[PDB]
Amino acid sequence: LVLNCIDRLNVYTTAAHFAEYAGEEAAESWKEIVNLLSELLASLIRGNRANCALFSTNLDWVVSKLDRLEASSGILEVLYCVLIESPEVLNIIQENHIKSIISLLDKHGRNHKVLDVLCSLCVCNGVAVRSNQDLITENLLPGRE
Amino acid sequence: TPLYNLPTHRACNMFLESYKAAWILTEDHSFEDRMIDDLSKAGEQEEEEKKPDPLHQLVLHFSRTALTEKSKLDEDYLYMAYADIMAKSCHLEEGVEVSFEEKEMEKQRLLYQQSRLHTRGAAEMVLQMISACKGETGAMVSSTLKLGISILNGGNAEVQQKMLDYLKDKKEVGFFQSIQALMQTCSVLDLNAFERQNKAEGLINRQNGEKVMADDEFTQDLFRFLQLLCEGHNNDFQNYLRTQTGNTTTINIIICTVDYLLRLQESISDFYWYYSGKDVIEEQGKRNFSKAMSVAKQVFNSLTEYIQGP
Amino acid sequence: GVEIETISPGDGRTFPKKGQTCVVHYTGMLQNGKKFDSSRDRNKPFKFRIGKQEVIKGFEEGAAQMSLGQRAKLTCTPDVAYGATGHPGVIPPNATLIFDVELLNLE
Amino acid sequence: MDILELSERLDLQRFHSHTLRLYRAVCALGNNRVAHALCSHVDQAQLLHALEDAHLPGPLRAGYYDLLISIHLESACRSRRSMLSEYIVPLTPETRAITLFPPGRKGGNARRHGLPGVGVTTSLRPPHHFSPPCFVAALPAPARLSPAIPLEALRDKALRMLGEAVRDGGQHARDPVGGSVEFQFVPVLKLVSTLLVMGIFGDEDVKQILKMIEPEVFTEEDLEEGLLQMKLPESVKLQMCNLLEYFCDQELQHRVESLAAFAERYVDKLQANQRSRYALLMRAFTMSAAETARRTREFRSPPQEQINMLLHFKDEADEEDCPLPEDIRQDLQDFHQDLLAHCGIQLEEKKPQSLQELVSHMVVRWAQEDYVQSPELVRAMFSLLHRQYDGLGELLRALPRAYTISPSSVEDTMSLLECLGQIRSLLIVQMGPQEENLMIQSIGNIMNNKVFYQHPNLMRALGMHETVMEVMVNVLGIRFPKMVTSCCRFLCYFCRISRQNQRSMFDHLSYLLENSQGSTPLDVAAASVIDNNELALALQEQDLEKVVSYLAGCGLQSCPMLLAKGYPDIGWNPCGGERYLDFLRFAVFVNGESVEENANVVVRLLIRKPECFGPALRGEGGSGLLAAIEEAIRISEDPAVHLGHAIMSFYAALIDLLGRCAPEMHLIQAGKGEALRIRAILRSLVPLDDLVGIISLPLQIGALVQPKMSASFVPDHKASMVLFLDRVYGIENQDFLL
Repeated sequence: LVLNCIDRLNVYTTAAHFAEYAGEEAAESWKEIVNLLSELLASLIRGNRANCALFSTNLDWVVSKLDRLEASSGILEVLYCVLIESPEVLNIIQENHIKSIISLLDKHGRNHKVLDVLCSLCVCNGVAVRSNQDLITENLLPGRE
Repeated sequence: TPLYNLPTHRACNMFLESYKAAWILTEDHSFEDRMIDDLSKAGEQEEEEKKPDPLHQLVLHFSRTALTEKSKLDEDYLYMAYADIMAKSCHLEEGVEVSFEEKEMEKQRLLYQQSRLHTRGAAEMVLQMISACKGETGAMVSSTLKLGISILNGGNAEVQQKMLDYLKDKKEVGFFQSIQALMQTCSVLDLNAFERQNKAEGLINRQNGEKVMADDEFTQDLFRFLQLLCEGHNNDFQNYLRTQTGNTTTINIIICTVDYLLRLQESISDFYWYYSGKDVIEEQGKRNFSKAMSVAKQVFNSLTEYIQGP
Repeated sequence: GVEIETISPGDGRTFPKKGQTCVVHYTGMLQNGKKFDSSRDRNKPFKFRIGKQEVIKGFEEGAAQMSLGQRAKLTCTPDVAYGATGHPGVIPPNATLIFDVELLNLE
Repeated sequence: MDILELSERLDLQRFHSHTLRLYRAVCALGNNRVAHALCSHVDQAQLLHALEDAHLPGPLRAGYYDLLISIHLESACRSRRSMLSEYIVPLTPETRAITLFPPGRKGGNARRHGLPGVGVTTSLRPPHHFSPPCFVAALPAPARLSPAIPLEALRDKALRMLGEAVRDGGQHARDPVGGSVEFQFVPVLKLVSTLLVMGIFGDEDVKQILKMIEPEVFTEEDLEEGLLQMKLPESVKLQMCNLLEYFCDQELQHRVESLAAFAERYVDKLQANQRSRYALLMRAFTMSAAETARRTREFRSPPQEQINMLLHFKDEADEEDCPLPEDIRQDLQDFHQDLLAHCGIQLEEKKPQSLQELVSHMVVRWAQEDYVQSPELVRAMFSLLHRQYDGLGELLRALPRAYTISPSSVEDTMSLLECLGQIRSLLIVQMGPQEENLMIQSIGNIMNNKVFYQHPNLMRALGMHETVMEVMVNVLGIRFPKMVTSCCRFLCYFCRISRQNQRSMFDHLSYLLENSQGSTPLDVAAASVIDNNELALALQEQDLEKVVSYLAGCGLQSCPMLLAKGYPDIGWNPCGGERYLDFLRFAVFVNGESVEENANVVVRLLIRKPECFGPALRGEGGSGLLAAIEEAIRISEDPAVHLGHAIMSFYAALIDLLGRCAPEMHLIQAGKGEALRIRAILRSLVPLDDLVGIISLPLQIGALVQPKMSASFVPDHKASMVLFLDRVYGIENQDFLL
């Protein structure tokens, strides 16, 4: 239900571009409701291994919803919780997810939580995932920008 | 001449094994009581509100380890060694001369030894470990049942009161569930394995008599703990073992005890039926008969303790 | 290709020959001003042989035309060095290298 | 900007600290390629400068120290730590020269144990094999090594910094390095401990470290107070506990090595004495009654039984029962007393004079002073205290991992150890093609080693089979099919080396059977019980029931794997049935005889599930044995693995198993009504006419066109028929003609 609400609210890109369909009174509260939905989504799975394992199927949706400029603050926390609690979604992460995370770091400024997300990506619960390590090394280190 | 004319390394290895098996295994080691005495002294060359002597810190650490919620209890060698140390600090030191003075002095010494560590939360620790074992047998619960027996030796009213208060305060089902599971996993006299063991002994098996029962010591320890739970005619704990008002479910450990007794009686009857034809029972049959009768005696004593103190 | 220049003159008559160990002190950098590797920070010289390359082609060609201490600035273009495959965490795929090398080989 | 400017800029400091954390995490767990690549970003000079920077912020200082460690020393320290748990002391002359270093050492009066961690040791540990970093080399991965740093200069620098920090911590300065005592001591203590485990520090450096830790006790016989006498937080106390644990481990290893060194001399003396005794028995002693009691009771027992009773000299003082001269017993008792004195169980406000007393007093003082909150420090302190109080038990537990070898096999066992360490290092890496190839090559190199089949006890002590089984558990719980075949081949070869290896591998039979072309876990399970009467008798009923259920399932439902390739579609798969029946033939037939219980139970389970007998011997509508064989023959010459041969192979294997389960003749002739009941069940299962017809099938024999063995009838099928006929039916006068 929260996923459906977020999808319906996030169809419109901004709070003014085709977001006044409900009226000018609801334009200002759209961002607040989106942020509240993201925070509730983060809280519903924060620390619950079973919930994170069940929610891992929406990894592509979570990664795609990371470039909304208003939902990033909650979607990043959701992704971090999913990666920390259930370290099995690491194996099903391709290079495009890492590239999207690096693009988020480049576009949203120097954030210290993107680095934590990358660190969670690098190493599993005791086994080293060399694919993610090499992908991050090749996509981040050589360009000293 | 198989001893010499051999490579020196092979003889060295054999000598190492024999020497370790024959000489290094000293009995006393004179360290079980000394460690507990040293850890029980607080504020040495210094100094209530602050946490007292290291023994209580260690007990609290093990209680925290047991309290962490998880689906399985890991095998902790440190807990095994330290629980054995605490158990031997009381049981190994205090498990013709029937004078009142000597007997009462022994009783007071045992009471002081048990109070040295049951006032530091060991009674809670034993219950928490038994509950966290989830009814799975092993060396994790063998060292806990023995420690609980050592603390409860002689029928301590204070320890029984503390355990019952903890059980009635937590109101968490699972301790008696684990007890019931452990009782259900107890073995009986097996006739199918007896013939296989007889054939194996008549040409290694790496042991002797390790397939008939192989856990009679654990069964005796479990039933001794159950009996000592209500040794001093503890009416409250005798009622708790039957119906748990606070808990949402009742297990009725007494019925489990009588069921295991019935199973053991059936096994003994089958053994007698097998040995009816022969005139003289051989040594190996007598060993199994004695090792089953000891467990039967322990179960009978535990059943008596449920009734005495009407 | 190689675009060797001169920083400090050498001797001009002791060029390295085939089957010799060339000892050099080099500082590498991209064509951006960003240094990626140097040998002086490791406090040890770099030794390599001609005909047993074990180095990029541009470095070997640049070190070929030296004479006992001639500091040079070699410009190793693509398809002469690591090339399109590049180096993970090290030079990007399509980038040329500039080396500040000094042939201090003592034979 | 200056990196020291981050002290007041807290926004960039967090980002740089997490960047260093990312650098460590990317190259974590033996990723030496990324470790080599990171040297281009964080050079050696930068790390060395940051090590000595006294104005760096605490988080940045700790991050740089941990980055240097995780880049240059992590994998090698992990390998050395893994190897430190096992002792393999060769019989080299320096090992012989090694003494106990007891309280009564070379220079002493039975009072001083010496200094732990300094001396001579001979336990075999492979080197580190570092490689220099270079980004100008030509591009060519065969196990890339860690980047190389000068270890001597690093060790000297670390010692100098630790001494400077110890000296500066006594003055109670208001501006500690890194802003706190923890940020001043923990980053350098971690490096010191890592280099100590690496075995880089020399004897003089070890003595210097011991003096710095506690100069009152660790000196050679208000003034430079040691680390243990200062007021340190819990983070520094954890590192101190690790540092002391290293010295305790060194003392235990020294004790084990000294015990082996004494064992060499005692074995030599005992061999000489026994040779002299046998010479006396042979040349002399011709007047008694052959001395059969003094000969058959000592020189006829196995050498293991010739050494256990020979060690019953003392500990009772009244039961010798051994031909041991008194002086030899006195020497061994003197060594035993010295060993007991070393273990702190000697003597049948003073400052401590030994490591055990100092550690125990320090732990008790730490726990008494403050209520420790961090669980890790509490656990470490109590584990150290337990080890110090009880040393004899620690030696007893460490003894089974101790082994003695001749100096002529050191070169081979070093390669074997290196391969085992490669396996252990690869055990913590996500499964992949390059990793699979490397581990397969290492397993093959372990196989080809001559040590592997010469010291099976050493192989079992190292737990090699457990490591390889953990690898198989990881890969199985499909992907990487070649790896499981290599693993099962290694386990199968390991099982046949010795009886003890097979007994040890038998304990995992349930897991091996549950997870059931190349080698298979079923092959390992079969090889773990083959030709072992004691193991066969100990086999559990549920183990056979699982195989029976698998056989029923495979017989009832055909595997679609063969249907995927070009093959006719049928409702029953014979290949799986034959494979499952192969295992059961080893659990009922051992050394030519038959085990009664296993045969009875497998017969009962087989008859209670008729589907295991195939589509011919099931019941109503069955074609019969002759019809099934003829149908398979007819299938063999038309397109309709090569199907048709397996059809007869499955029936032949089933009949062979049924014949092998038949009761013995003397069982039948000596009553045993259950034997005749089983024989009657087998009799009614299949008639004599079927067997006689089966043996009567004809066979097929430019050059002559010989039919392919794998796509035609083979007399090996008739061999099962003949065996079954012999073992139940027999011939007296009737069938002996036709």
